[PDB]
Amino acid sequence: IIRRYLVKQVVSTSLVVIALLTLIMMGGRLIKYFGVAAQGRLDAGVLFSIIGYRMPEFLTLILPLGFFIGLMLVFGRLYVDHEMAVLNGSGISRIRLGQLLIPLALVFLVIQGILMLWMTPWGLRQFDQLSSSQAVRTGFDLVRPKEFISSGPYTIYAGDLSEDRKNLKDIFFYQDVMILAKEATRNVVDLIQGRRYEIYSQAEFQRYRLRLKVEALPSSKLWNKWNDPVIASEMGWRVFGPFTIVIALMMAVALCEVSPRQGRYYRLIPAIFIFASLIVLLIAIRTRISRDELGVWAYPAALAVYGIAAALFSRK
Amino acid sequence: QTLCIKHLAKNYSKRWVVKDVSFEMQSGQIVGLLGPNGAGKTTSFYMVVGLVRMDKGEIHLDNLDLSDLAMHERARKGIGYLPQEASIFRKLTIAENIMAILETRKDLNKQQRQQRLQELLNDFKITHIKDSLGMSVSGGERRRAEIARALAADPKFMLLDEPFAGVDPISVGDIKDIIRNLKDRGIGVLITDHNVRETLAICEHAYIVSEGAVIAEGSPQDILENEQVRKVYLGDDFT
Amino acid sequence: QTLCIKHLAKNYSKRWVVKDVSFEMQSGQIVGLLGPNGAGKTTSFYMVVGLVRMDKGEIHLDNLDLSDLAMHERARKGIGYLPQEASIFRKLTIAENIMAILETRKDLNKQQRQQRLQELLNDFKITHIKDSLGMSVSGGERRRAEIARALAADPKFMLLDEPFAGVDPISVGDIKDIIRNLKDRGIGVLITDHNVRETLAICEHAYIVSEGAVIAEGSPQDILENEQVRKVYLGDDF
Amino acid sequence: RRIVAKHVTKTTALAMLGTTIVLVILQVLFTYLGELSNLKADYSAWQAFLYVLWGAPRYLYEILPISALIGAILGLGTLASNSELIVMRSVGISLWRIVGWVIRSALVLVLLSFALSEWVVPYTNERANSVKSHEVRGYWSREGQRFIYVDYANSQGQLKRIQVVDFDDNYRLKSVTNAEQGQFVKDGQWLLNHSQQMAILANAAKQPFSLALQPKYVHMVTIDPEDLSFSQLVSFMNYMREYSQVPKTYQLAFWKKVASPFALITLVLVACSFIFGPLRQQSMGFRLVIALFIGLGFYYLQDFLGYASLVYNPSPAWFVLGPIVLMFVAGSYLLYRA
Repeated sequence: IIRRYLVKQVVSTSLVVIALLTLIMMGGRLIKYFGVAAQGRLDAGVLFSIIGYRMPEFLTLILPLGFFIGLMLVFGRLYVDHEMAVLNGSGISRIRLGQLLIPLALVFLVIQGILMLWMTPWGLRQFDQLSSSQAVRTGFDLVRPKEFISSGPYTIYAGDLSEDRKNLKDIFFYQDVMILAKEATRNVVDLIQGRRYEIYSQAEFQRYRLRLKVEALPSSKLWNKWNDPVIASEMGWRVFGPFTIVIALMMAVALCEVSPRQGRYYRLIPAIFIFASLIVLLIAIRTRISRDELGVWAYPAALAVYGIAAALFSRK
Repeated sequence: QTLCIKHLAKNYSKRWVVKDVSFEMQSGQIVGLLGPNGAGKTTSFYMVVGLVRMDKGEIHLDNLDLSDLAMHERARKGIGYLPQEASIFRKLTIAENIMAILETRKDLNKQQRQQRLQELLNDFKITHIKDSLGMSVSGGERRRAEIARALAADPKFMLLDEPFAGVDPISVGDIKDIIRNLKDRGIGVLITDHNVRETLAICEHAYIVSEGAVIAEGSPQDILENEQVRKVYLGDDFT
Repeated sequence: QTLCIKHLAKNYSKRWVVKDVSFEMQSGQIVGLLGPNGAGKTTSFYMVVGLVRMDKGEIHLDNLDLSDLAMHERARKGIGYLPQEASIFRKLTIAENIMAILETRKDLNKQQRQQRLQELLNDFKITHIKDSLGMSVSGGERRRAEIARALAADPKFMLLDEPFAGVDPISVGDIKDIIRNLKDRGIGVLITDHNVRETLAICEHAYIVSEGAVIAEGSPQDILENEQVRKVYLGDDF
Repeated sequence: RRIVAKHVTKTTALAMLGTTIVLVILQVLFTYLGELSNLKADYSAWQAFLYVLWGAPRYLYEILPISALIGAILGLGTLASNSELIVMRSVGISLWRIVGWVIRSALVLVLLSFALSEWVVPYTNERANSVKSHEVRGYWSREGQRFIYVDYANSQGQLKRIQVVDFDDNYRLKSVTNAEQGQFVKDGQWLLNHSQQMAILANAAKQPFSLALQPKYVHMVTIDPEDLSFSQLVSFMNYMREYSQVPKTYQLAFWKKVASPFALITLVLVACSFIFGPLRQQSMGFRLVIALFIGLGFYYLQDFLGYASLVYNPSPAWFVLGPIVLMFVAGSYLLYRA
């Protein structure tokens, strides 16, 4: 009954924290993308597919962070409302409570293993091909109102811009051909009430038509080729990466002891930085292994250090 | 069985809150750990429970050292703890509250665990409210459920923290009956409490902890007749 | 001065914790607002102070309606509040704690403000700690400095919250003497307290609130010999 | 009243300064970790450390709003959890008076933000750029009915490959003049050599004509409008308006700069109202977590509505001063609920 109580509490609070962290972390990215889309450097209609294809990447970080934050929230709540003094006072240690959640940690480890091995590479492949499709925009696509845009041999001006990136106004185009049009609708663009000049040829018109990664490879191709340092680094990241859930469990068990007066949230900020130290160390380890400087063994090395530290701190 | 506490000590901010507190409590005996507020009775009580780490001394249970044991390691030796604040599992049913501790017992099977749960609910008159959540019960019912839950662990010594706290004179008698039942159940009870007048009404051996040290011991009549206690804690007029 | 309070009522989670609590007070009179825990004594006390917003009821102070005023607006009318918890300004000295409220007074100039911080310190025997920080004094001295600080605002009614809370039987007489001195100073006192044994020993008119309504009133002798109170709160033996 | 005023102001000011120091150190470290991935032969770890160290004033300027919010939260939470704000009310000190005392502390951070933006950030940013990477090329600009293009422009008054195109109200060509080198002597006229003009054909060894380009603002065209100081931004917007149309990305930057002290004050007021209201009796950790959530929400909302102001018709004033006014109203209402 105590295991079910803890599992339900941790699952509920961890899902709440995962939803909050997802909302925050990819709301920041979505706002940044909309900012890029504000100058026309990215289609406004694809910035939702970008977030959809980067769901596994952000979830790869959120799931360990969400599990860790939810674990410390549950254990800190148990400490604050004196449910731990009656669990310890009945013979159930805090380590024993941490061991009762090993099945839940294994379930989260399986979920994040799926994320690391299948969903993250697939989402990154899709996002990379989409971004490569979005990197070819040039000319009238990058125009901004009341400004000069230079893209290769083209110089472009727009006096006004609609809410959507169509129906240009007060258009000035430079090559050498000079084209000035009152209106232009969109590269295939129909210019309305415009004048064309050549640098001396003048041709007025009423209408005119102007016609100016290893992080995403499937694990099937990465299971072998351990010799290549980049391939080895990525494959070790996908293999030893999911085991941050177990470290997030034995670290949340260690750093959750909080007083009723201090609060349920007292120890979250100091310990989120301790977990971020592990994640940053793993990213730095990945970068160095990609340069044939550290070797694949550095992943279990860091994982085993933070643990033997979390285990020693929980057993003092 | 006897719980022997000897030469407790503990310093906070380089100030010796507790200095040489030593008392003995037997099974089936109600012992009250009283004294002036903030004079070291609460810290001594917590060192006995295990909330705060001991600095000097030793706590024994029939030539069995418990000074080095943690809170949970003492709990399997026969020491229980009842926090003053609401310590019921808020989102767990009262029957589930008692059963969560009954399932940790290694000497009971399901057929015996269910019978023990039914008996515990019946003895504390909470069988009618056994299907409600812990956070949706009255204060008296919640405290009865917590005492029933603590008995599910089968403790040999009970360390009650502030039992007559926020209790009307109508319910102080019910708490007296509960503590007397714990005594009659073969469980020694250690009581620390600010409500000295009602604490002295059930305990047959009270220890007065003043200035971090025990200054008195014996029956409540002896404590009341004591000049040292009446000079520092109880005052000239007290009954 | 009379603090008439009529038909207080407050609801929490669609449950009316207080239902028609009404009591009156006079200046220089100790009134104890007692009752079972959670029966509406704390909530009614807070609605008198102003911490808890009033759903229903009227508070008068010499035909001056304080029902719609805020906590600070009532305090400017002469209502004082002393929290149960430690409410001293931790980083200010005791003399600075008392002067911090004496500077709020508008009828006192710089010449006489020192006079009061001299008389307020001497009256409560906290002169020896006038240079010590409020966070580094004993519980009794801190409580005396808090009461002296509260009196610096010149209140007409001092609403004491749990005055005999965590107070040893040796020092309960000191709190009783402080409250009696407050009464002799022309200040009415409202006391809500779990410790009814001593609260009924200084109050000259006690109100018992049970189930959110006043179930008895009168002198402590009448309160003790009250069948409803005897059955609900005090118990047969007391 | 002075002693209570000094107590509240000093407590909240110390909390704001401590949060400022902590957040500045944390952002310096975080950016250094991010900057550690770009090291190369000519960009060593020491160079990337100096780059993030010179950017510290900019990080401070960006932190001051959220630093003030969290500082007010912590300073007033220390007072409230110690039951000091309850006894300030018990003697006759209003909620708005305490809010004004906290705003007194927030005014120090507002003045610090002003000083940084005016005199520190525009210099340390230039220092950071010079440290990292070590005049505008292909400068295209319009002056009313004339379009001028210069390949190389210098802050001392030097031009290379000048090209000016004139037009009519009906947009008809008059002369497309080209030059090789140019010099600045007075406003509205530039001396140049190899002066070749069309006529709707002419040439001249040396002759000056009217053009409104000024060397003072030539080094600002490369700088993003957000990075420009207030004086630089106002001068550049005035220069552009007197001769062309100011881009909306400059109006947005002007409105985010003129509304930063008001955003800071409103954020502090919201923090005070939360302390007196919803965040009363909560733990300090929960108060800090909620302060971080409010800071992130405000930063995201202001960034999004700045981005939304560049794509929608209404002026950026609505999108910038909108959230500030709404949050001020919400905080004032929460203060009315006491």
